Amino acid sequence: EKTGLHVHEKIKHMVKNYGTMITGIPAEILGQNEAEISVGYVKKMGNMKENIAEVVRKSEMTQPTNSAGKASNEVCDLLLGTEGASEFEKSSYQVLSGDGSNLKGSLPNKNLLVRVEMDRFNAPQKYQKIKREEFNPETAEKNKIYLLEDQLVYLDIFGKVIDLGQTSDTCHRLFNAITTPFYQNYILYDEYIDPEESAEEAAMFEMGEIVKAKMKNIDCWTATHSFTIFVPESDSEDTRTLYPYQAYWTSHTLQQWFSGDKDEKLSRLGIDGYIEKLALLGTTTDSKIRSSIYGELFSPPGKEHVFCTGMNEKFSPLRVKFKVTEVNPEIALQNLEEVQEFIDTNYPGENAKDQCELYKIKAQEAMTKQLEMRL
Amino acid sequence: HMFFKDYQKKNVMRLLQDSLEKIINEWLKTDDESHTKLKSLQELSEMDINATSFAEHSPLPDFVTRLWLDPHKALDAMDKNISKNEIRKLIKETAREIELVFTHQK
Repeated sequence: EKTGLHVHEKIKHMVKNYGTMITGIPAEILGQNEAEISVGYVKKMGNMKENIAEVVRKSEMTQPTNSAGKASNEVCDLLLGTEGASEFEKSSYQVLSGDGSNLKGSLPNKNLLVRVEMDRFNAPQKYQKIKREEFNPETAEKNKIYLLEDQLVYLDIFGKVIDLGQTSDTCHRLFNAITTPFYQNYILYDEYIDPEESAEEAAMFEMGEIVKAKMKNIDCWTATHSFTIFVPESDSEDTRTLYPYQAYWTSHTLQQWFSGDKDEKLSRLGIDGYIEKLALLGTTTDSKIRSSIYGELFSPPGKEHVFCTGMNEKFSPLRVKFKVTEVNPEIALQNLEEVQEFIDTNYPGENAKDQCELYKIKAQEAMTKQLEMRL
Repeated sequence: HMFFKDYQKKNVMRLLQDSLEKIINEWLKTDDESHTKLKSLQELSEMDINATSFAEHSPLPDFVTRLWLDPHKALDAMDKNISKNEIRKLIKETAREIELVFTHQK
């Protein structure tokens, strides 16, 4: 089959079967590199053979990366070729609209690849009330609110002092109201605050409201997750589908994504249902909703309901940036076949499991050799 | 062919870059009052690709100088289609990225 859908089926099957070997990195340089970053772990007395062997046994070197950006780069290279991927990666992102319509309109019925950068809003969470004569932006804690005698300012992550537009009377009322010594250097957003408690708690709440309102027009966005979405054209009567592809930093690999079938499970939502969830991630003002959607779309398979709870509840606003480019199935299928031929030539076996084991054996022998040499 | 060659090469060089970042990031945690390490990293980031003299008695991590001097001796399984000069440019680019991040520029 020469369709985009067959491209999807093939890349999924190959990553499922071969994991890290889809990078085309030969086993020997993988093992030598692993030795070079593992020499310090080798116990330095005893007999060398089994110390080296022990570090080689606990090496994770054939386990695939869990970098989201690296997985996205791998998908882009395979489906577009290296030059096309580089051009796509340098191209501009667009911010997903509230209803996701600009992405929808960017998905004509051709074979398309979407790349997504998720951003979180890295707003200040702390303030200090301080006399102006003691406020030094060169040494004060950055990404923080500062309340002076008659001024309210934001020291941003770059160390720039940004005025928050409040009047002298507003700021002085705030400064004078916040007298408790423990609240001179404190958190901005207190779940349990209440202004009917006292003028002080009134002022702390009001300052939080002012800062939150002003922050909406300040660029605190910072990138936080990366993934891709393959949207083959519909070449049969079946409804068109999309397939998200990801790794998640420190959490799971692309191979685990496919082997848990999460690409397919999410494809069941349909193009519109998936985009609706993605857009709601950027519009919702409820942290339980934000958390639940984030887990549904982005957790390792099976962790959807525990990914974003407790410490990991998604309290900050998120936004979705996207870019789209056309996939040529002739190119992608040729690229994937070349990876397959490399694997079959250099790591032969009767099935993929045996080929993976041969790759691991060759890497471990290379690592043993390199470690013995350096020691 | 043509795709696989370039794709493999770029992924191997990314692997080496990851190793460079791990080793240099750890090494930078223990600089001195004169910023000896940082300064040597900054010098490396703009280094003449034909230079070797600096590596004779350098504060740089041993893996970095070994990879710079003779990458195909440091890792003798490295494909010969990865040139010494490609490795040296990779080392320079990595040093530049790390240096700007470390000095809170980026």
